[PDB]
Amino acid sequence: MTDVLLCVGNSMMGDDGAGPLLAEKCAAAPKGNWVVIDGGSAPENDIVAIRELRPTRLLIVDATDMGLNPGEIRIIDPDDIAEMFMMTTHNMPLNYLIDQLKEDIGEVIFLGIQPDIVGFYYPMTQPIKDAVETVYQRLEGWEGNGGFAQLAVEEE
Repeated sequence: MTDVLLCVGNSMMGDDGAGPLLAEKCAAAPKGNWVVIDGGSAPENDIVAIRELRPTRLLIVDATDMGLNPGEIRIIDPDDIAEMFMMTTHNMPLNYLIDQLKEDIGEVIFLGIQPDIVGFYYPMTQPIKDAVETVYQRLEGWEGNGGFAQLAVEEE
């Protein structure tokens, strides 16, 4: 029926602007019929907007500290977002937002990107720009997870 893309981040808080740069690119040139939405570093406001659409699926995108190399990309899941977002020692455990939507949306998905620079009045660094570009290009053939690896403490 409907499939939404919830960008999250702040465009001048460093690499944190991951969602905002993706949202700009998708707004300029759509992909995969995603109903792009930009939470604008206050994504809880947009839960109501998402709920009006009762989406079949949702994908959410922001930077996430993963202890990886800058600009590395991973799929994440609400069971693990709860720890991995506060790996920053301060970010809200964004699974709280997913829990307001996963109860009615058919699938809720997250993609994180390893930052290197975070703080107000900083641009995004080149490797995270390249990561956001890679996600943006994937979105027209992403299918379900874009073939991106799933963050799992990189062990088995």
